[PDB]
Amino acid sequence: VAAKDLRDCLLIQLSQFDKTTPWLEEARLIISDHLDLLANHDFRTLMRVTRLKEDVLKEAVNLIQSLDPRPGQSIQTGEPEYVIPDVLVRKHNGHW
Amino acid sequence: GQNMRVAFMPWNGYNFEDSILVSERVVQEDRFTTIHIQELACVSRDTKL
Amino acid sequence: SRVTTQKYLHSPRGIFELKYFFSSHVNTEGGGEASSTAIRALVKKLIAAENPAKPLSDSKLTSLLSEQGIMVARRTVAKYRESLSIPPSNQRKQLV
DNA sequence: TTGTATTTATTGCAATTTTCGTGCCAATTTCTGG
DNA sequence: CCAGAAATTGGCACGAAAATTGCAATAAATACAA
Repeated sequence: VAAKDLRDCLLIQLSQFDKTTPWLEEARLIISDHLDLLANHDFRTLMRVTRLKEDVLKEAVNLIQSLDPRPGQSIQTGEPEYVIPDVLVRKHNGHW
Repeated sequence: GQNMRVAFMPWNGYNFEDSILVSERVVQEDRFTTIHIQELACVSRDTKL
Repeated sequence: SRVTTQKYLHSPRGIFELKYFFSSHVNTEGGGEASSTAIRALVKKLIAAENPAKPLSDSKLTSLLSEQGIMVARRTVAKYRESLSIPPSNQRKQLV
């Protein structure tokens, strides 16, 4: 919460994980350095720059997508807003 | 109700002023176990969006 | 034009604005017209049922639409997709 | 019986502006074969 | 694997078509007094 942007929020959430996580470092590298081209869905230049494989890059991407993008939505407050219709159309005995 | 074997006597102050002393076998045999059923509702409405 | 302004109609499907029922059209095959709302629904359905490995581009979507009879141009399909807030083909692919 | 004042009925035209589909084309994205 | 091409995407334009908006004081039916 109270994060400046998405990269800061993801780094904050990733800094609470223990070092025993299998793919923590790769996800941290991707989030810190190359996030714009991850949003661009490159998945190929990301391989070149990060020097990873498909079976590892996919795991890092899944770990990133397992994070929470909006921390402040845990406490949801509000109400949906409705309208009063002006005319009603229904089905009576086989017609409208 | 249920048929209970009962004795009328004071027992160490545990039936003081209308208190009741119950055996553990009564609980083990589920003689006064009851089922309670509760209903919960979820309503899906139509909004502007 | 004046009557149908900001007045809502309630139907078993939902609440509409009574001007949601006025739309443009494109030529179909043989003869007739196809509404833009129907074409938008068809585009959304076709995109929602694509292969995640290779998303459908606008040319492929136009070719798929031009089997049911509709004659919609590539630029019009791109405009409909943008109106639906759907990213282009290269931004819908996934590593799976 | 007839000219006259009162109460209804009138809810459209004609401008002007907005939106439409689709073509042209420069700038990106992917593919391929040497 | 490296150019070069082939493909994709979206900004701008065009003429038609559609939608919006400003009008400002009338005509006939009807009850009524001469």
